[PDB]
Amino acid sequence: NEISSDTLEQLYSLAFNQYQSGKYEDAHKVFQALCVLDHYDSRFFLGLGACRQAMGQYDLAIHSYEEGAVMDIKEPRFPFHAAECLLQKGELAEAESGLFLAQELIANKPEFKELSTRVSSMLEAIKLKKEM
Amino acid sequence: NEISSDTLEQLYSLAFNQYQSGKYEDAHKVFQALCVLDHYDSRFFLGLGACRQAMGQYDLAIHSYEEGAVMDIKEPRFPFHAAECLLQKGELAEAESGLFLAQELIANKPEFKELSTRVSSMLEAIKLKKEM
Repeated sequence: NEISSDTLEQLYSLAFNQYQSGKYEDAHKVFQALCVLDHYDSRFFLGLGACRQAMGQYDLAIHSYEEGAVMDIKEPRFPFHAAECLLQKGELAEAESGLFLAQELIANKPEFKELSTRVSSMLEAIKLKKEM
Repeated sequence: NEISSDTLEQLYSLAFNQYQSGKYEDAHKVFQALCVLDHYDSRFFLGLGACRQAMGQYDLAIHSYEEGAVMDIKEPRFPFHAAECLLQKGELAEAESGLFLAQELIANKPEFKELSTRVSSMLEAIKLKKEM
């Protein structure tokens, strides 16, 4: 853990850029390594989960999002992205609960205004198909 | 690649220690990340391969040993450890060829005297069972 400096930031910035560049397998390797250097840092679990989600590895994505939630139970993005994966698994009920949670974690905070619209929209999709 | 300093050494030293400590899954994560920072460094492929071998992931070990050999065709340890994995797969002929190669790569260099004895011994095992 502490044999390393804030190089974690350099590595994190690298893995971040790789994810943006579509190199998900490489970003994944770096994020996974960061999860070792500091397994209490939810940024790394959020990133790792995103890489797995980007490669359509949904179960693994949900696993990472769950680990990271433990490290930050106030963070809306964990239940949110996990809900996205659950939708891809065709599990709408599980997804809706996650979306309800993210929605409650967001609590009308302006900083998540865009994330909220997406949550309201995904709920409305589930809601429309569910209500017949 | 070059967004990083010789921190590669700090990470390498960490992954090395983890392997010694029996934390192969963690060492694996770090080594794999190093293989990204500098995919021309055979030290990382040798280490990664060792982690996979240590977890009995033999096919993956052989894959890493092959990648690293490309980066260092003079290194005896690549054909050597790959031969060890091939023995665990029960493929003695493939293992013997690798051992012959490592033996030729060593070329009676004193620095590999211990590795050589092990090669001579593994060959003698194969040789005894093969000669009936």
